[PDB]
Amino acid sequence: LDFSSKPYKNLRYHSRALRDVSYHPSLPLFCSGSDDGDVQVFHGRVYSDLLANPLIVPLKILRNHKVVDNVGVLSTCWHPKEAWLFSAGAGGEIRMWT
Amino acid sequence: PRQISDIKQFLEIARRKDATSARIKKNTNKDVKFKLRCSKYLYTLVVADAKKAEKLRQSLPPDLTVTEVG
Amino acid sequence: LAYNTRSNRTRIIKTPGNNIRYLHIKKLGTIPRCGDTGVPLQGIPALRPREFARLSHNKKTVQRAYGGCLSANAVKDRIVRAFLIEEQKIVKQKLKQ
Amino acid sequence: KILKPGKVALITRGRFAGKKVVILQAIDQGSKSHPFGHAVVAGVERYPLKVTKSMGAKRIARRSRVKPFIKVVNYNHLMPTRYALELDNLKGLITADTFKEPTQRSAARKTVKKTFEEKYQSGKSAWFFTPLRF
RNA sequence: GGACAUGGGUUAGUCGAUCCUAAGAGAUAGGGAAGCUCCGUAUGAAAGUUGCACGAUUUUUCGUGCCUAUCGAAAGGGAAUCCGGUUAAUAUUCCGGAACCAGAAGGUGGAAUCACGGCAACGUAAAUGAAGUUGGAGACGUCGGCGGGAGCCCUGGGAAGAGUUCUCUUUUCUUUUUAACAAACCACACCCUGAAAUCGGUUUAUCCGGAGCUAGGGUAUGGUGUUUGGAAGAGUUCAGCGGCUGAAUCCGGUGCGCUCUCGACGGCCCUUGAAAAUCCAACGGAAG
Repeated sequence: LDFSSKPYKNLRYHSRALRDVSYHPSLPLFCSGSDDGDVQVFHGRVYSDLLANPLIVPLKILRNHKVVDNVGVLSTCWHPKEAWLFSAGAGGEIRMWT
Repeated sequence: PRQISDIKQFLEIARRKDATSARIKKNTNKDVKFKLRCSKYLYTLVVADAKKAEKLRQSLPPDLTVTEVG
Repeated sequence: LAYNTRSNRTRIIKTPGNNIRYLHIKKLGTIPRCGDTGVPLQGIPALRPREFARLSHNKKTVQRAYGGCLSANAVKDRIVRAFLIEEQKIVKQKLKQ
Repeated sequence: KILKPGKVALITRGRFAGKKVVILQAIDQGSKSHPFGHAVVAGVERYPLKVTKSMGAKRIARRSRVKPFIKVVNYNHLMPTRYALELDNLKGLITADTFKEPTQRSAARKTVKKTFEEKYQSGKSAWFFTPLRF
C-alpha cells in the first residue's frame, strides 16, 4: 500500500487458476493454493524501515494432492501459533503441513 | 504536479536519476511537504507526523540537493 | 484580433494576483454518431478530433461487432435482417430447385 | 417450446454478436443466477479458414483451429434456427459447477474445441462452422 | 510641437501568419486570330512526383496482378501555456516557477500467443490486421422559454486601516487572491426485470408509452461540483525593524439582476440549412 496502486510484484508459476491465498498472522510466511494440486509456500519479510523493501522469496512447493474434476487445492489456512498449514482438497482430504 | 501519498515510491523516484532537486515545506498546520522536481512533473508528498518526516530526511540520498523552507 | 467572432469565446477567470483575465476556451468535442441510426454512440467520450488519437484503442471502440461505428440496436437489427434475408434466399432457392 | 438441446441458434447481443451457437442445455425454467429465459450456449469465436491441400499440414491445422465460447444468454438475445447439431461429447458436460469453477470452464472450452475440430475434420456441420456475414 | 539633432526601444515550439478550402480567378490540353492576343479549366490529353503490390532472377534484354497545376479567408476550418515578477520605451515573447503539444528512435518494466468479464447496454493497463470496402468527427439555419455554472453587481457578519464623533451613531469609507495544468470521487440516451388505461409520469411551455408506460436494477455520456496538488514560497493590506520580521488575507446569504458559456426542450423553417485539409473507427482476413 505504501509502494503504488499497481502491485509491487507479480508471480505466475501456477499451472492452473490460483484459488486461495493466506498469510500467517504472526510468522512472515504465506501460502497459495490452486486447482493444479500444488501449493506454493513463500516467505514474506516485512520491514518497518522505509529503505528496506519487503523481502519475498519462495520457500516450498507442496505437492501430492489429489485433483478431481479439474479442481485440486480449494482452501488453505495458517496455524495461529506456528508454521502449520491446513490444506483442503477436492477429495475431502485435509493435509496438515507441519 | 502529481500529489504523491506513498512514501516508498517517493523514495524510489528520488533515487532514480530523473530527480534533480527537493524542497521541504513547514506550514502552520505542522505538516511537512516534500516537493521533488522531476523532468516533467513536480511530485509532492504531505506528511503529518514529525518523526516520520525526520526519518525520511535521513532516508533521502545525500546526493539530492535538498533545501529547507523557501 | 479585432472584430471578435465565434472563435473568440472568452471566459473571465480570477487570477491569483486579484486580476480578472479572459481565457480562450476551445469548442467542446462531439461524441461519434452511429452510421445507420444517426444517434450518438454510447461509451465514447466526447473529445476533439486531434485529441482522439491519444486515447487507447479500447477507450474508443466498444467490444462488439461493428462496435464504435454502428449502434447496438442497429447492430442487432442488421444481424437479424441478414439472417432472415439469407433464409429467404435459401427458401427461394429450394423452391426454384 | 422452439428451444431444444442441440439446436443451432445465433446470438444477437453482447460481444459475441452474430455468432452461431449450439444449445448445450436449456434453462428456460429460470434460475436465481439468471432470472430470465437463459440457456447455456457454446459457439465459435474464430471460424476455421479455408484449407488448401498444397499448404502444409501444420498450416492447415492452424487455419482449421477454432476458438470456442461458452456462455449463458437470454432467450430474447438468442435467435433459433432450423438446423441442429448433436454431439455425444456435448451431452452431460454442462453443469452449474462447470461455469462456477474457472478451471472447469477452461476444461470445458478445451473439450468443446477438441469436439469442434473433430467435427471439422469429419466434414460435418459445415454451415454451422462457416462464419456468417452481416 | 507629431519640429530639429543624437542615441535607445518591438525577443514566442503554445499568440497570429504559415496549412485547408469557398464563390470565383487561373496556367496547362486543344482551338481561334494578320496581330498585340482570345476562347477554353478532366476538354475526344498516352493527364500516375518511386500509383501500389507480387517474385528463390525472368532464355542474368521484366513478367504477373490491382487501383486508376496554382491562386483565392491576418474575421470560416485548425496539435499545444499559465501565474508571479521585470523596462525610461517590449511581454501569454523577457526573468523565476509550473505545464502542454507534435514527431523521432532504442532501452526498462508490464501484457498476449492473434486477451477476458457482464444476460445486456458495456467495461479493462495491454489484447497483431495486408489488399479491398465503408462509417464518424471536422460539419453547419433561425427564434423563444427553462435548467446549470462562472464572473460582475447587491448584502449580512469577521478582520485591518482611515475617518466622523460635546452627545447620538457596535457607526462612515476602503480592502479581504488562487491561473494553466495534473490527480482521485460527484448527474439526459440506452440496457435488464416488467406488461400497462381506473391511464399514468410530467414541462414555465402536454410530451411519450404494446414500435413496451409508471416502478425497480444497471450502462454510458460529467455540464458541473467535492477534495487536493500547483500554493504560498506568490500577490494584496496593515504593523514595525534595518532588505529583514510579524500578523490577516475568513464565514456567509443571495437575485425575473447584468455578462459569458453549457445542457435539456419547444417552435418557425424550406432555401431541411459550405467545402476541404486533418484525425479516428468498423467490415475484411493477406502474413506469421
